[PDB]
Amino acid sequence: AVKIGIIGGTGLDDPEILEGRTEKYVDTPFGKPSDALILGKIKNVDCVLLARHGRQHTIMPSKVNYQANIWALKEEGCTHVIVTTACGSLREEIQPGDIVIIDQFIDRTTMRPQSFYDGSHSCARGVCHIPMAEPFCPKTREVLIETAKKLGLRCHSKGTMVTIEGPRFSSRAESFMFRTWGADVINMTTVPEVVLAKEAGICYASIAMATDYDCWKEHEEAVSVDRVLKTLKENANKAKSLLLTTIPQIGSTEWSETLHNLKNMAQFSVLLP
Amino acid sequence: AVKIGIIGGTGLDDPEILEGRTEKYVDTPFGKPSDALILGKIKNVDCVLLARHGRQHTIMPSKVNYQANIWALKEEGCTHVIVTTACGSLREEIQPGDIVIIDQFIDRTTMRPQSFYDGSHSCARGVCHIPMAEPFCPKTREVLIETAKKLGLRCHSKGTMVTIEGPRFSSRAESFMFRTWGADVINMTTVPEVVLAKEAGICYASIAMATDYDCWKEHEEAVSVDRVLKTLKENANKAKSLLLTTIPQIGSTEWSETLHNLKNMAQFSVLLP
Amino acid sequence: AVKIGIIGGTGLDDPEILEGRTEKYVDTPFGKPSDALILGKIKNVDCVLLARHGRQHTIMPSKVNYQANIWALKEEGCTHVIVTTACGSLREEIQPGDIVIIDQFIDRTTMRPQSFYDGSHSCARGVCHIPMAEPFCPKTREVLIETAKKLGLRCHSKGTMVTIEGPRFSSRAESFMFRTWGADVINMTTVPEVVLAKEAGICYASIAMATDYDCWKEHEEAVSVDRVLKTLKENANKAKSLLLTTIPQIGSTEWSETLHNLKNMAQFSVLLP
Ligand SMILES: CSC[C@H]1O[C@@H](n2ccc3c(N)ncnc32)[C@H](O)[C@@H]1O
Ligand SMILES: CSC[C@H]1O[C@@H](n2ccc3c(N)ncnc32)[C@H](O)[C@@H]1O
Ligand SMILES: CSC[C@H]1O[C@@H](n2ccc3c(N)ncnc32)[C@H](O)[C@@H]1O
Ligand SMILES: [Cl-]
Repeated sequence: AVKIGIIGGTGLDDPEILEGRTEKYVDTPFGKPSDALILGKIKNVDCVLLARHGRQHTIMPSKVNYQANIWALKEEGCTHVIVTTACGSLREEIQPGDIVIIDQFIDRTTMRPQSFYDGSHSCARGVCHIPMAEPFCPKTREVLIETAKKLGLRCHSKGTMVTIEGPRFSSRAESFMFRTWGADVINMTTVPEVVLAKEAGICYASIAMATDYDCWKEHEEAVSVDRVLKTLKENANKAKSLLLTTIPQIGSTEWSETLHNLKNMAQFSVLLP
Repeated sequence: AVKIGIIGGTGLDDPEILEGRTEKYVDTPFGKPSDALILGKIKNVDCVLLARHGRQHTIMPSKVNYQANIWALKEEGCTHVIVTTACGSLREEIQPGDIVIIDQFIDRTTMRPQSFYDGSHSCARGVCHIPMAEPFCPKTREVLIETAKKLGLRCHSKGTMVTIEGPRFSSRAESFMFRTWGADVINMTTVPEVVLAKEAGICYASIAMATDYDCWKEHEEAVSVDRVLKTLKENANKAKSLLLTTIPQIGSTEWSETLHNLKNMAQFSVLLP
Repeated sequence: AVKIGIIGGTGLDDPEILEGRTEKYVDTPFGKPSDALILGKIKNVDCVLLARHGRQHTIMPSKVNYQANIWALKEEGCTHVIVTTACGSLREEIQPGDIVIIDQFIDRTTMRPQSFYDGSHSCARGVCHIPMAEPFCPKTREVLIETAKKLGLRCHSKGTMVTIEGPRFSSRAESFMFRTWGADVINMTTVPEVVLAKEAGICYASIAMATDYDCWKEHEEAVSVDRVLKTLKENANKAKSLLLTTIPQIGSTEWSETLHNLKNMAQFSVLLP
């Protein structure tokens, strides 16, 4: 039995992807999620959709309640979380409209709670030091990659996401610097979403859609909100088709040992008194 | 009609630069500015002076109210902001006493609000993602550079400022590392002052005065407060003369299209519900 | 007259190192220390032991009260602080179980007060900009190094510690990146402990014990809590013997000029109104 949480990003949070939709507002020990949970199905697979920024895109990336979002999806019974994120490209070969099935991150965030085990909640007791060597679910990523190929979509099979605090975009000196560090794409939302999913023992994967080349091409036009939203309007259908085609394959794969190993990794990461 | 905000940094916030001075305490939706606004003139040009650290230098760089400072200058009608900042040199060729007309930054701050659009104020509604490819006003920088030359002052026509959280100085390992990232000078105040100015549609430029070589020369003597203040006492007159000579030239240049483009960039960076 | 504060880290905070032990709970202007102070002696040398994480290891590295810990040790009369810390190795030659007498740090923390001079306490008035070129006491480090040699222990005579916010471990992209920056070992606790010790005019040194290779060897097994605690159980005796043998040598060295110079550096780092 699998149940797929879907966290929709900028321009990529369309509830019409699910059949048999029911709105459910929930609460958590960390406050309210970004919006109502949307319960529904893709073919025979139970899904839960959540708009990262609220359905009106009213919440700034620093202030998104990552804890409540992941807690809510876990509590509703999600075994997997697949998300979409709009991002800047830091590599010539990653063109606007390309999908990147990211496998690493570099944290540049500063103001964000990254753990459920913050001492303030009986629900999560102790100190948790979650391993981050392999932040994204390899098996889910493999299915996404194979499915993107079956769909004929321009897709990158790996990539390192640098997550900045925002809400400002990067300076050119920062953009250049992130490239030297080995970052391939840039956003404001992967961290700590990925970290909290791991603490929850959830199989997490991310569909990153490149929308611009940030500003590391001095000669070329720099990123702006209008440029990002334009690219997403033109390419959103690709992420939608990828999710729609991927999720039924996830539903027919065997997951008990993968989920058992995540559960164990999460459990043994906790130091108790 | 131009009006020039001046934000004076460490050792470089002397109200006697303005003629016809009047003190004005103001409030903002983000709290009180660092000190009273000082209204005055340089030749025929209306100016507003503000001590970044208060006139007694009592406020630590992490706790400076960057939001209130920029909001106050905008509300008083400033079209431009030119600031002074004391900084460490990360490059042999940038000697103590040199001026650097910086054109880029790298953020190393952690605890600082960087946007007016924080959800908590009716004055600034929505989510703002300001572009930072070109953080400093090119036209103002050009006039500063040309004016420094006319004055015979040692001046660098570009430079990348790394802004650290402080209030501690950097370790030697950090100083070395910032050099590899492409930083040329180091301070505790450029970010988020520059970011907020951009959100306000203000033409912002910075006169950085090198006061020391930080600590990347192991063999040489490391930075300290006394070393910084000594260099500033010896060289403050240079920043004063540069401001006094620059501002009248700004006053006689045409600015409507430059200011229109900043206004547009700021306006279109805001996502509304 | 010397008095040695000992801050015990993960797996390395055993009160049985001291003779003639007395528990003393104290308060400070920054709140309660992590646990009771343990007053005692090593040979004729007065010591004060403090468990960084509390004696039950219940406090996460982000939430440790570094200010109260250092203030408490200073107030009890400590001239020196020697600490233990568990860390990941970022260098092939630094093997699990090796000691590293670190001499530099790179800060990657985000949420942490790093100064006593935060404006909120009459006890520490003004703005303090402490120099960090030489964060660790050279004379104490020399004695630690010589003593490790006399004990036949695998020991590294220098090293750069990167301190991450945690409580998560690093991603592989982060681990790789820290190596390119020149970090040799990785933990969650050196900063701001070292910074506050310097502001207090205390001779501070750190015994870092490598417990794992973080995750920069993709082919090899990644760090986890169980792996860390296992290595510490096997090697804790080494840190204990090093402290026991080092402290009496510290007690018979002359320290007045070293301590005078730290006192002066701390005092002159403060800007008053
Ligand atoms: C609405 S544009 C900004 C949003 O899109 C993402 N985004 C897109 C491009 C981009 C970039 N070049 N740098 C940082 N974030 C970016 C961020 O995660 C943020 O929530
Ligand atoms: C009073 S010395 C510290 C002040 O001077 C600036 N400054 C000067 C030199 C320097 C350095 N080497 N590193 C960081 N900040 C520095 C900072 O912005 C801070 O407000
Ligand atoms: C209980 S394992 C985590 C604790 O050990 C330290 N530690 C050990 C190994 C390690 C690593 N590879 N990265 C970061 N911190 C680490 C940290 O300072 C933290 O308090
Ligand atoms: Cl960083």
